[PDB]
Amino acid sequence: HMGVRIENNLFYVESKNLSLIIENRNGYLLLKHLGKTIKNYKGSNSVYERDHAFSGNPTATNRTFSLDTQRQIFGQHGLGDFRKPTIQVQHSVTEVTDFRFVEAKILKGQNGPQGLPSPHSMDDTETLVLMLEDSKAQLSLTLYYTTFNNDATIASYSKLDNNSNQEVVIHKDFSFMADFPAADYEIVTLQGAYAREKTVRRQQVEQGIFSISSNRGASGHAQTPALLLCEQGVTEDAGNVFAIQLMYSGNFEAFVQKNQLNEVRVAIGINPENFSWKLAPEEYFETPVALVTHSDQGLTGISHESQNFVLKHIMLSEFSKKERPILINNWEATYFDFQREKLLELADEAKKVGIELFVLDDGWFGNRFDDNRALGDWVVNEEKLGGSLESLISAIHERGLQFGLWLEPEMISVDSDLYRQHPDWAIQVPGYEHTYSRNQLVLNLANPQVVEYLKSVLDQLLFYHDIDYIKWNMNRNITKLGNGLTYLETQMQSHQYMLGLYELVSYLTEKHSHILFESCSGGGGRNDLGMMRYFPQVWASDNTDAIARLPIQYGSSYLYPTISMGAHVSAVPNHQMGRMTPLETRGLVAMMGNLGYELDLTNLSDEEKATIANQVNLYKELRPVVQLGQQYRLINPDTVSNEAAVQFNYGNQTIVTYVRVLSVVETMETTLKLKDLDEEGLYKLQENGEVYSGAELMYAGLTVILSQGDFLSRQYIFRKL
Amino acid sequence: HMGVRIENNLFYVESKNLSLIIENRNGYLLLKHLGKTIKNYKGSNSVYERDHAFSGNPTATNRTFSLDTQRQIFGQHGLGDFRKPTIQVQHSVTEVTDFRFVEAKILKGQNGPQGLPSPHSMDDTETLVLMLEDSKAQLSLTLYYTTFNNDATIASYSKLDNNSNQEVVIHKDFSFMADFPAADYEIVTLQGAYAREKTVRRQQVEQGIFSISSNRGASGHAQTPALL
Amino acid sequence: HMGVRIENNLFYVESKNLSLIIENRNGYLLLKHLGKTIKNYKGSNSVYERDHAFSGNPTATNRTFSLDTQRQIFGQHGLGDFRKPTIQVQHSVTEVTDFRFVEAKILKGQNGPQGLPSPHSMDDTETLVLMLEDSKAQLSLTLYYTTFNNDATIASYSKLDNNSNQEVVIHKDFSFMADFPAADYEIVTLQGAYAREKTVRRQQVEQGIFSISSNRGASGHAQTPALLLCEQGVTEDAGNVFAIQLMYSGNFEAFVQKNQLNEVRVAIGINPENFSWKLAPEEYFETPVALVTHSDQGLTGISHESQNFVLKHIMLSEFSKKERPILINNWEATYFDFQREKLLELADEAKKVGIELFVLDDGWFGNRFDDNRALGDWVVNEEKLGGSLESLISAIHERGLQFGLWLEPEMISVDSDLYRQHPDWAIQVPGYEHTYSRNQLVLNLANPQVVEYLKSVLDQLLFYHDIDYIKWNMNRNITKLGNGLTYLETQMQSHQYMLGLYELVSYLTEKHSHILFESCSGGGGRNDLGMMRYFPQVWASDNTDAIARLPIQYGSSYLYPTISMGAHVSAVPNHQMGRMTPLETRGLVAMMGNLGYELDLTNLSDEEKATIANQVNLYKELRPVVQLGQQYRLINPDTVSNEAAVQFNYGNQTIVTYVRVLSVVETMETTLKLKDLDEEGLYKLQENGEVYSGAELMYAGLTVILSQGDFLSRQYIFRKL
Ligand SMILES: OC[C@H]1O[C@H](O[C@@H]2[C@@H](O)[C@@H](O)O[C@H](CO)[C@@H]2O)[C@H](O)[C@@H](O)[C@H]1O
Ligand SMILES: OC[C@H]1O[C@H](O[C@@H]2[C@@H](O)[C@@H](O)O[C@H](CO)[C@@H]2O)[C@H](O)[C@@H](O)[C@H]1O
Ligand SMILES: OC[C@H]1O[C@H](O[C@@H]2[C@@H](O)[C@@H](O)O[C@H](CO)[C@@H]2O)[C@H](O)[C@@H](O)[C@H]1O
Ligand SMILES: OC[C@H]1O[C@H](O[C@@H]2[C@@H](O)[C@H](O)O[C@H](CO)[C@@H]2O)[C@H](O)[C@@H](O)[C@H]1O
Ligand SMILES: OC[C@H]1O[C@H](O[C@@H]2[C@@H](O)[C@H](O)O[C@H](CO)[C@@H]2O)[C@H](O)[C@@H](O)[C@H]1O
Repeated sequence: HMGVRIENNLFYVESKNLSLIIENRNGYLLLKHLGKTIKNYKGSNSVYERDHAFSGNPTATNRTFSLDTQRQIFGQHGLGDFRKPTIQVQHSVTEVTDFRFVEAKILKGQNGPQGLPSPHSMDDTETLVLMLEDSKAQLSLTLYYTTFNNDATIASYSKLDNNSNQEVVIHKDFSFMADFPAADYEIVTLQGAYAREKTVRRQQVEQGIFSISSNRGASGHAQTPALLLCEQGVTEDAGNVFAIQLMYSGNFEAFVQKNQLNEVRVAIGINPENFSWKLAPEEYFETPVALVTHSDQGLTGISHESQNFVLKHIMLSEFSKKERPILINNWEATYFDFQREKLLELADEAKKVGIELFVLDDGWFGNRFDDNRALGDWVVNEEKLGGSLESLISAIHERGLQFGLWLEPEMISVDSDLYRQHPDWAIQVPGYEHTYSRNQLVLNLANPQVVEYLKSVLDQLLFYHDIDYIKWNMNRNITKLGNGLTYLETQMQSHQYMLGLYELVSYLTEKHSHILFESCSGGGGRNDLGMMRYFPQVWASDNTDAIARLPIQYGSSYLYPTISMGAHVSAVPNHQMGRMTPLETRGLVAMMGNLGYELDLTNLSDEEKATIANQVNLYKELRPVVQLGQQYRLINPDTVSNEAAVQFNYGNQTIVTYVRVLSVVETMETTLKLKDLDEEGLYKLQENGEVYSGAELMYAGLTVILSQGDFLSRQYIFRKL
Repeated sequence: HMGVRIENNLFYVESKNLSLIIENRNGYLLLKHLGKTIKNYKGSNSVYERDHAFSGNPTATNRTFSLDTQRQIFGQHGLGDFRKPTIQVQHSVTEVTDFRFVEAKILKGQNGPQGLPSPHSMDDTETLVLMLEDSKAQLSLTLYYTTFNNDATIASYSKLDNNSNQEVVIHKDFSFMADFPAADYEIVTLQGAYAREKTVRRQQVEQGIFSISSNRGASGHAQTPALL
Repeated sequence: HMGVRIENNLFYVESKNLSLIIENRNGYLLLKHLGKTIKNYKGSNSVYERDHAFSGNPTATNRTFSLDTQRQIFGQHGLGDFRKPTIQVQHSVTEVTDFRFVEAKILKGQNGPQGLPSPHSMDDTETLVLMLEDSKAQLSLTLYYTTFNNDATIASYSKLDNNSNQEVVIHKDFSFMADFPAADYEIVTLQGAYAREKTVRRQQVEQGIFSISSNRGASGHAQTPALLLCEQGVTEDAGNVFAIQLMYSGNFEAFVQKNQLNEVRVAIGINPENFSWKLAPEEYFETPVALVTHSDQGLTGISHESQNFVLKHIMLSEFSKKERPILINNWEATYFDFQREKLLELADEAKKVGIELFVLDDGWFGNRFDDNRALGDWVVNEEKLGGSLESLISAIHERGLQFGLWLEPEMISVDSDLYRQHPDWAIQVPGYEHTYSRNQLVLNLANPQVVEYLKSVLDQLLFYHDIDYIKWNMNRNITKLGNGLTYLETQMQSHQYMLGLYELVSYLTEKHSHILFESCSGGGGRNDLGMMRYFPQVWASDNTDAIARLPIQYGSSYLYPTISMGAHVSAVPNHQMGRMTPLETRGLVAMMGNLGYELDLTNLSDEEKATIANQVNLYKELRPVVQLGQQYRLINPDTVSNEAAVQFNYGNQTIVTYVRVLSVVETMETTLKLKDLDEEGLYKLQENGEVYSGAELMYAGLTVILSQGDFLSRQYIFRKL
């Protein structure tokens, strides 16, 4: 049985194959167990209470009880625990609180923080409600833990109520924390950089504090809101992993602290940097949702658990199991230099090769002839489009293609009518020059007038035009915070910006629910689970190099389903890397993702056109396997590997893609073994017609043969008989 | 020769076998070299200035100058550098400052922060005084770097003056910072515990942030104020 | 289905969950697969045949077939393969052979090399017989591979027949070889030293050749005839392991070679060093049996597979499931300084504490008052024993104890009547002084007169005396080889020594099958599967320190069952380490093995006596769990670990022993999780009466609490309800 149970002083939060067991000890909440299901928990792994030097106590006479040494589910500073705190509220002359458990409730079905992205499809869930109070400060903190009956994930968030007669200020308020017992641990995170997104990083947990964080106002290219605490020696196939993740797209921190006793604290939430939150009497603050996910089946186990939870409970139901259109995007194809003739000719070529959707990228609005002006001016450039957008769309529709359109609503150019009319709408500090980034500024979405304006302009665009798809961009990070009437309002504006964004995108995605919205932030600059609540695919990276895409796709699909992961076949030499790669390899690499095209089809040879038509035909066949199937990493593209290989299973279809980076000589061929087949199953390999048992493919494997050369690839396609 | 030298837009802080060479670039202070003595420094290891995506700029038209990518000796938040800041002062409705170099002085002999433990036997020392101002906020930040003639050590501290007509609040103010060029590095620290003090720890520098800290009101058994 | 199958040009050798699939390619035998079961093998992992530079060919015109690049099951030198060979026979002017497959047969039921220890209980086995011939040299090589229906092990050996009209000389003849595909591999071996036996070593496979070997004439303290080739990243719980082992107790080699293409060869057999073997026309040579064992369940998987195979098919049926007596041995207790009074008084004390068997150690024979004389003179010293051995034995029997006796049959002292009568019986070289070791010499057991003499003297000792147990010692290694009438006979004498030993011990153990024979060689100097065919327990180490015993027991039980592993509680300060350890810890450590006692019980306090009586009572209870149960390593004692923990399961009994080496301070308690329990099972912990689900014990685990101090231990005893 799954759900929530209250049994004497234990609370059991029971998801599928994952339990959190909390003990109420005289108002203090102790983490007894987080991990595989245990019923009738007795306490075999309880903390041994002893006098630990310099670890102090809530009472004078009992030296062996200390919040410095108890395992907890939230952290305070000032009561004897010196580990990093996760709740810290200023009230009167102090930022000491002492929240004590008073009452527990259980909810059933949907719930979550208002104004923030949270799980859906929650009918078969229960939520533990732990009501804590600080009687002196007259504050309440309420913790929520939600079970899921179909996934090894628990969701968490909290609400802080000010029940006092004075203003209070939240300084720290994370979404999840767990104290894990001293043991050897490794951590996996996804970091990297622009054009190197979601680089998989693994390291040993060491004494001290390790953290990843964004202070950019977006989660960022260089860190993902995820931290995987792993059993020493974890592999793809074996060992315990706990993934903590955050459904938030602004400033966040994830940290792991190893203290003086070798104990380990992990937490994730809103970054303390650039954050404070004023609460007037009777006001409350709810944190974004955190997730804790578990597998005992290594890193592939955690990928599957995380992907499944995302597909079922985050990504929009309307799209989570819907094959996504193969698109053409004109950006790398033309940049800003296009007009109607060029567009329809590209559309003609796209239709001939069987592409499904035509996306008009940057440059269609205002006087956007380059990237130095016009953001904020969402007026159609009818001169450039050679008539109305309506007439363009009709043209695209009549050629048999869906129509998509680029927006960047959060941004404003100094050189724009919007800025001329409302210069105060930009994020800025009185008496300081702007800081520029791609020669543009960020709109203050903490300003309700800004949100109202964007809802209006965009609702107008979407209702008056037959648009099938939106690409929602965001091309710089936030500087010069000073739009508040007070310092505290400025400290709130980064989170209020996010609330404004979510109000905006939840409104539009809900009001226009037939439209496929793809998120973007110079590629993967905001590829997190907050955005994926509303945008069921993401432009994974501006780097469209087939080879540079290998580690990027590795990371981008590590916790997120492949279906989310936009990938385009682009021109050579590649625009980012300056590299020639075979068209075959560009195709096979993009086909490990959500396939599209981004090159000038009108300038290709007849042969290159035929190749792309063949690629499109192939992917129409593989699309369900890739987008709806189960992903298995076989060879990981990292810093030292010269190879990449990824398998997908879906019913009677099994495919495997193999890529080799550098040509090798006098080196024995790799043996590549498949996973998760029926030993007794019979698998017919398309290329040679041979039938192999699943046992053979899994335990003997394929001798991988290639010619001489860099960046070569091949694909194996099997049908189970 | 050891001591402090000011030469066009370079400042040389020269201790025995250790130099800090700082460049004034239009009010921004750049760390050019920290390490073994170099005279007549030309800039072989200067940062190559290019357009780095999402690294923003103090002017609209120059995309290749960014405090996100320049090596510095103190860190601010809000001007395009997103690395962890080491000075952050709230004033009026903001905690954005933009301290710009205005003037350099050189002291000889003893000096240090009042009320805090500082080096003694300083007769053969010189101190570089880098006076920075935020004209809008009406704040001064003054950086001090002191040479020693008999040791490969440089000492540092700073003073922040409120020259405005309103209260201001310091939120962050570290004593030393250096941006080192991308390379492979390890770190050594002394941590441990009560009855296990100053345990020597060594690890690889990894992407992200590693820290040791005390919030105990004392430096503590489990971490020493040192990082190698 | 298991057994052997011949299907066109494939041969399938099918044990439980392990298959060897060999292809006959025009007389050459190719290793197609060794690993998990595959039926209907097609060849997905076949070698890709290409022209590899400097890899030559059996025909002029086909450059892509080369024995330098094909994966094989035996290795020759001179036909284009430059990997280390495993068969090399001199004939006429050459040591080039070219053995070609001619015919295959299948046997059922028992078979093995004559004169060498081989598996028993073989009714449900089949043996593939691969008959190879070199027509020019007129030699036959016949390879045997045997399946087992109840274990993931295949056994192998070969026979070489000289069918020519001239003498031939074998230079190399290993017992097993496999070419494994290029991949990342680690190897585990057991090495160490005297008083540090079976130290577990793990390392990466590197280009070049790694080997362990003995040239000592015994397998030796410092290397065990075992090599585990492991999947990169193997753990206790997960990953593929292939263990190759040799049932031989003389000179051996195991090697792993990584060649120029990254391919990996492994082999084990008689060491080429100190070996040559002359065959006259019509003579044949059979190699010792090698074993290849597989698990995909990590290192605990391989331990279980290896232990099970040993228990079922090597260790004597009469003893493999028989609880072994708790003994007292007087060696550390008295050394050579004893007589009848002392012996019976020790026997009295042993009986009071419930000990079962009394073993009389060195010094009872000839004029053996120290270790400088009398080896070879197996005459009872009736003066020292205060009457006949018969009268001593009766005395011991009447006190309720079984009687055991020390022998060292393979050795002779210069100062002995045996040496005075037959100086030529010693291993020696004409015209060279002896090399001495513990001031004794080795008997030439290659001399049939020596074997006849020992059979006679010992048969006499055993038939005329009511002995329940023998401790068979061997206290030096072999030097000064030169007893041959020719150089070639000398080159044969080390292997003939072993044949002589096995003839001797198979005879006596068979003719006196009620007697428990424990093997010994200054502790673990010859603790291998050759000896374990006849001697169902072994003195694991002269090091009886509780703490030094930790890594020793780790290694000694790594591939061999716990029941084999002699372990004695001894006096403090310990005689080897100069160390004080708690009597409790000495007890608990020895109780992880086959328990006995080796200290002067007559000199203990009343309290120390009561403690030992308590230990004996406890072990009488734990003995089936330890000796007959399943072993699970929980914390391994290695160079860096400060801890050791080992679990045993047997029906409704689960025990766990924990030892900490150095005292620690301000360090959080270890969390120790149990393995292989029923999640839903209820487990009652004896010490506190608490009942824990198996899920709790396995997934939460025990907080391990100890006082301050070095070398402390504790045991947890559970009963499943
Ligand atoms: O749910 C826990 C809190 O409930 C009460 O306040 C809530 C408030 O948080 C918000 O949900 O608005 C509703 C509307 O009725 C309630 O006022 C308590 O005041 C808090 O102390 C806390 O228990
Ligand atoms: O030294 C740099 C600063 O100097 C001036 O102020 C100092 C003040 O810091 C303190 O040292 O007290 C002395 C006493 O005269 C001076 O007032 C400037 O006001 C600062 O702006 C700054 O330049
Ligand atoms: O079993 C393979 C060999 O069989 C023949 O010789 C055997 C010999 O090895 C030994 O087993 O003694 C028996 C007794 O009859 C046989 O002679 C062949 O001579 C060998 O060539 C080889 O086939
Ligand atoms: O402007 C259209 C373009 O926007 C985003 O990419 C850009 C990139 O082309 C430019 O070189 O740099 C900025 C940041 O400096 C952005 O990363 C989209 O990601 C891209 O797909 C395209 O739509
Ligand atoms: O002599 C009896 C003794 O023989 C073996 O051990 C000895 C050891 O006591 C002595 O110190 O060294 C030699 C080698 O130099 C042997 O290792 C047995 O192993 C021991 O149990 C005892 O029976």
